[PDB]
Amino acid sequence: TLKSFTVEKGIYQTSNFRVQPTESIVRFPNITNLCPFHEVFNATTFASVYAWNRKRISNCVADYSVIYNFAPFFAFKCYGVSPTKLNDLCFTNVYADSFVIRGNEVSQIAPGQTGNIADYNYKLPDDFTGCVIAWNSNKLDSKPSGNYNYLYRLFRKSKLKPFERDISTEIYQAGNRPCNGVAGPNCYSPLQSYGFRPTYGVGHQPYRVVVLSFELLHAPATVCGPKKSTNLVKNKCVNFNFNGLTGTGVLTESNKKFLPFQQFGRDIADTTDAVRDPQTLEILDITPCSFGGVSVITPGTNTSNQVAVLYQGVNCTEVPVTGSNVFQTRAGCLIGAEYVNNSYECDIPIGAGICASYQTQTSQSIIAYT
Amino acid sequence: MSLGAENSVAYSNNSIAIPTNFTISVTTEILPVSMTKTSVDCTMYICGDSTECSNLLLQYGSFCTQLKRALTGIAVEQDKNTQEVFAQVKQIYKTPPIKYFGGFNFSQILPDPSKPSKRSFIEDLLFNKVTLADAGFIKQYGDCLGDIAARDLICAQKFNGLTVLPPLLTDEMIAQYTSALLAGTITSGWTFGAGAALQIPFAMQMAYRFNGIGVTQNVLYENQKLIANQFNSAIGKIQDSLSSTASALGKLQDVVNHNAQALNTLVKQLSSKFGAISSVLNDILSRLDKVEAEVQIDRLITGRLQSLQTYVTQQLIRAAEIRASANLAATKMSECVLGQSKRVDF
Amino acid sequence: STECSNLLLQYGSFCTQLKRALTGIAVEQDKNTQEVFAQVKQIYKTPPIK
Amino acid sequence: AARDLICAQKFNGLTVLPPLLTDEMIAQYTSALLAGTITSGWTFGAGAALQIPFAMQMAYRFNGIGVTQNVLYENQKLIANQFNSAIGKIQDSLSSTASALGKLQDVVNHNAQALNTLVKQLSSKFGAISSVLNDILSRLDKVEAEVQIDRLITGRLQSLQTYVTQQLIRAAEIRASANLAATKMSECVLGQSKRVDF
Amino acid sequence: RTQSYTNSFTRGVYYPDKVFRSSVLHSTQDLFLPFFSNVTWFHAIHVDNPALPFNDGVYFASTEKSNIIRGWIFGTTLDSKTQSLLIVNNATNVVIKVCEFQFCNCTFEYVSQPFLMDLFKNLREFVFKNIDGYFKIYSKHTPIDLPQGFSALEPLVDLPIGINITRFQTLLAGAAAYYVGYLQPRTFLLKYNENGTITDAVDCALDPLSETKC
Ligand SMILES: *[C@@H]1O[C@H](CO)[C@@H](O[C@@H]2O[C@H](CO)[C@@H](O)[C@H](O)[C@H]2NC(C)=O)[C@H](O)[C@H]1NC(C)=O
Ligand SMILES: *[C@@H]1O[C@H](CO)[C@@H](O[C@@H]2O[C@H](CO)[C@@H](O)[C@H](O)[C@H]2NC(C)=O)[C@H](O)[C@H]1NC(C)=O
Ligand SMILES: *[C@@H]1O[C@H](CO)[C@@H](O)[C@H](O)[C@H]1NC(C)=O
Ligand SMILES: *[C@@H]1O[C@H](CO)[C@@H](O)[C@H](O)[C@H]1NC(C)=O
Ligand SMILES: *[C@@H]1O[C@H](CO)[C@@H](O)[C@H](O)[C@H]1NC(C)=O
Ligand SMILES: *[C@@H]1O[C@H](CO)[C@@H](O)[C@H](O)[C@H]1NC(C)=O
Ligand SMILES: *[C@@H]1O[C@H](CO)[C@@H](O)[C@H](O)[C@H]1NC(C)=O
Ligand SMILES: *[C@@H]1O[C@H](CO)[C@@H](O)[C@H](O)[C@H]1NC(C)=O
Ligand SMILES: *[C@@H]1O[C@H](CO)[C@@H](O)[C@H](O)[C@H]1NC(C)=O
Repeated sequence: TLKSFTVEKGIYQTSNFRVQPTESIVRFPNITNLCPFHEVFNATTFASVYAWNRKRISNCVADYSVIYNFAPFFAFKCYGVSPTKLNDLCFTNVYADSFVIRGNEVSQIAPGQTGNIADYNYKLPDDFTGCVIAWNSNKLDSKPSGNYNYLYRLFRKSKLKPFERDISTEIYQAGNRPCNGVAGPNCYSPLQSYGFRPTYGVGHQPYRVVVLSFELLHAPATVCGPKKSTNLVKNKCVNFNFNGLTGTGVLTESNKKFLPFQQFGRDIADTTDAVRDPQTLEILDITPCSFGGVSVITPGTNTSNQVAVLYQGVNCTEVPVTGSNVFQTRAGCLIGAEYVNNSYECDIPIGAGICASYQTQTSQSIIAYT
Repeated sequence: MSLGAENSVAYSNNSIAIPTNFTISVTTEILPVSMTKTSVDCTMYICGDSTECSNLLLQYGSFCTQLKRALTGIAVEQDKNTQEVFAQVKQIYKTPPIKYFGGFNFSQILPDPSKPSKRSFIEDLLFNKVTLADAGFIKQYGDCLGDIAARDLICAQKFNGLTVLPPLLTDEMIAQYTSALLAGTITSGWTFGAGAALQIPFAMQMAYRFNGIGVTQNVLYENQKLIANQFNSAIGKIQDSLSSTASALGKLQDVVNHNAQALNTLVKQLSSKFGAISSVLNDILSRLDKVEAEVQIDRLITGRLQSLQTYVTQQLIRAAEIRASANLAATKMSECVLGQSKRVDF
Repeated sequence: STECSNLLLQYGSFCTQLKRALTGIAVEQDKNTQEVFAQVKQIYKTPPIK
Repeated sequence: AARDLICAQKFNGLTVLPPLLTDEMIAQYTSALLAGTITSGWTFGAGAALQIPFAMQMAYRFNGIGVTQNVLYENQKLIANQFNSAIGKIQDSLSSTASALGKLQDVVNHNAQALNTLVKQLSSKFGAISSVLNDILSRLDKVEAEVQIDRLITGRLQSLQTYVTQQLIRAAEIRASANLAATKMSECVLGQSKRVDF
Repeated sequence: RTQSYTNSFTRGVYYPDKVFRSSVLHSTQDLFLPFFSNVTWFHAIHVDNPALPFNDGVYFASTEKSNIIRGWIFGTTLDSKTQSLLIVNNATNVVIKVCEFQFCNCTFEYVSQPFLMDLFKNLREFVFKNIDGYFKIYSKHTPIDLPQGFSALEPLVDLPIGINITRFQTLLAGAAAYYVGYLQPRTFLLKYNENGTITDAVDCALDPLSETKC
């Protein structure tokens, strides 16, 4: 730690000691049903973008690796998460929105985008934490005579707020002359239809879009991943996986006053202090494993190679594993130097009126004194 | 605001004013000497036993050795400050059991063996007025590891690598140094600040002090009872002033509060996101792949390093100010306790 | 700017530290002037004869 | 027609607070110190002000420096004329040369140039496409403008922290000089000093 | 109708999230009812149009010692096109619809204990907010004009209705008295005690003293 081969007399702070974890536990709820992504992904027909569907996926285990066998897309477009880590973490509610758009407008299914689809048809929030899946469909959504079952909205008095629908079909009035049903030169019906034909370019093909919106942990968790659970162990340094929250620490029974709706506890530095087990409803404190600071008291390298080691801030009935003499000091206990009843001037300072030195006894050794 | 009361000296070129009586007065000056010695671990603060953050922090640079060197230099500097101010006598003197120092009491500044810590009554008041926080290793890693229904800031800063080192000299040794200085000053005068201690009766020493300030020594010997009573009443007045008013020690209390709020701000800066998707490394490493979590962890590493460097720079400036005050206190102990000073208002 | 202000509140708490440091500096300058000049308890006046 | 630097720094949030004591109050403090010094001597710094003629006070000062007091009373006119000529020479040297106050003028110049470079740091790009936030808002979508705004925020925060650190160091130096000035006022105006070249 | 006006002193404080915090002064920005706001007292007696607007939040508070208020029908146009919450105190069901039949097609239907479990005046405070296509109902049953003191409101129930709300109307079924106040986006400073309850709060827009406190 000094980047040198010779060490002068003094006390040096080298590193910190840590109690390494021994076991690993995983705690997931008791959920056995399978999520119906299949019912979402192949259907006889989808809906228009102004009347987009929404399916609630809840109380099931979700496998996201069977998505690739249902539709011939290229890759996920995930915001906030990554598609390869979707099996290692658990949500509370997953929604699925299904609609068909043109290939020009797939780029408007991103957060923070404006245009025509993202203004009057389907608007995403800027805090989006989901994945957008879009694939070409020219063999099911197009006809040689023209497929006119898909509609979209051009005219609307205001912009759509995120995650809301407008299935109203009323005649727009952009002019100053009221019509109330007459589609004149100033009143138009704001639902035009795509003229989908198979003999188009690649930018005008229909594209089936499925948008998965994830809801993070603010509740008891319902839509988890396919991972087995482990028996709960307490009073030991382990690794825990409580509902996708990963950390290292010890677990103790708590005497806290958690309300029924609350599930987590947080500290001043916004780290998790207490957690509620998902299988049995009990509260467990999360205390980090035992640590501290290690200081090395040595004389010069030219003098000798004897070393005393000080563990800062602990009473050492708590060291997991230098010399064999143990002396307790207010600055943590000192191992490797015996305590003599004399008193000399301070050679190497330790703290709280205790110093150390390399002196004889009658056979040279490191001694500690006041 | 009012600058002061209006006055006009009745000046004339054949008129003088000469006092006919005096007043012995005891004042009080409070000077900071040292401050809290802190020790900061980088890996527990910035990363907190995450292997990926530790690898990126090793890949980042070598700023943490510089921060550790600066904080170690500050701690050794405060130990040097306390040793410079208090350790000025080579022998621990002792007072005689008879306490008749010419009618002067000296009973509230000399130690008494009733308390386990041999401190005087005014020293007990001065240690009672300052509400000390982070006094050293008082938690000792046993209360933090247990279950407390209301966690304090000390455990939250201990779990993030922010510790407090104890001072080298305990308060018993500081009280012993001040007791030795008081015994040498009472029984010797200024002769123990030059060579060996020379005993002298306290009345004759006080006559030497009056000869020092420019007054003939017959004034003291003909008014010894009045001077002793005035000194006792001044000691009683500063007794009642230290007992009643709690705003006198607002320099030392400000030092303690400054160190506490600096450590509290350093703890509270861990909850900031610094542009990343979350402020915790575990959710970033669990919700993302390697490539994107590298960018988010890099943003958090840069933010926490900037916060730690800001803390270290402010600590360096505060240590320079405290060292200047400690040099002033050492000069005052050398020139006013070990002798008589002719400097005006020093 | 609303977006910059939202990102600055999202950033951290550096600015309260900067404001606290500048306020301590200004109070220190006022204390400097007070402890240099205001050393006398009364405002004396010279006589009209000079 | 030509904007000064004060408006350009006031429009960007950099202000200057007034001092607590006005210049009239400092002049009153110095006038009270002068009146006490020339009508009482050093006695107004210990207890009450005790009047004494100025010849007897100067005899006290010569007895302080080690010269017997009969030197003044036999050479009072010569000493008074020398003091008046010295005061006239100080007046002439202050009227002719303006380079004596180059500590206070440097303090003013240092603060002015620090605020001026803090203003001038707002025209830098810091790796972004523009130094104007409004062009970044109007020219880009949300995602890219967040990146450019983050770069500008980091650069401006670094510049402002550098300014604050330099101000703290200058304030520590100014406080040391103020402590020296307070010691000089306490020891040399309120009494006679035995320290060599103080 | 008998429209009246009174003062809501300190009520309307609810838990902003579902995270346990103890001995922590937390600062939140959400849609709260402002302190010392001017709320409306309704002495509606039928022997009277309850078609109130919504405006981003409803404080709804009734001092009824009995259970004579059924529920609240939300929405924009309520002329048998799309209705809303049809809560009944029959202790069997809370039915939510996106359809007709305002009073006598099934959306999310919910079964639990009745809201009015108890029989002093026993003020009932509710919070109805609708942001990001999600709707929350906070409630706290305070046993006893509006009283003095900070009483926190728990998220007793949540509801995924996902519909637009512009108006708000209370359904009775003789003499009734209920308060309606409006939520605004404001910044608060809540005080959690050692048991995790919010016993006090500071509104950061009322007076300069509270702004200094924040
Ligand atoms: C000088 O001052 C002291 C007090 O500062 C005077 O002592 C007081 O004298 C009165 C009158 O006899 C007593 O009632 C007080 O009890 C005395 N006080 C103390 C503390 O002894 C003293 O008389 C003054 N001397 C002259 C000559 O004026
Ligand atoms: C020196 O001062 C102390 C402190 O006031 C005196 O102790 C007091 O003595 C009186 C009478 O004996 C008691 O009523 C008080 O309770 C004592 N105070 C304390 C704090 O113990 C002491 O008497 C003085 N010395 C002399 C010689 O009189
Ligand atoms: C919930 O999980 C526990 C885990 O031990 C199990 O015993 C119990 O049967 C589960 N409940 C249901 C309804 O499956
Ligand atoms: C969808 O379901 C049908 C019948 O359930 C099945 O034949 C078909 O292969 C599935 N996939 C697609 C892409 O249509
Ligand atoms: C450390 O542990 C021992 C034994 O459990 C205990 O007696 C002691 O008080 C503890 N603390 C210190 C500071 O030694
Ligand atoms: C509320 O407003 C009404 C009129 O808008 C007014 O008469 C009444 O006094 C107000 N109540 C207050 C300020 O408490
Ligand atoms: C059911 O509700 C839908 C709208 O959600 C409406 O179109 C339909 O007409 C309703 N059914 C009947 C029988 O009215
Ligand atoms: C709800 O409907 C109204 C129609 O009065 C409309 O103006 C508004 O945009 C809609 N959406 C809201 C309030 O989110
Ligand atoms: C917390 O709850 C306990 C248990 O009833 C009670 O004794 C204590 O007074 C409560 N604390 C506060 C601050 O109300």
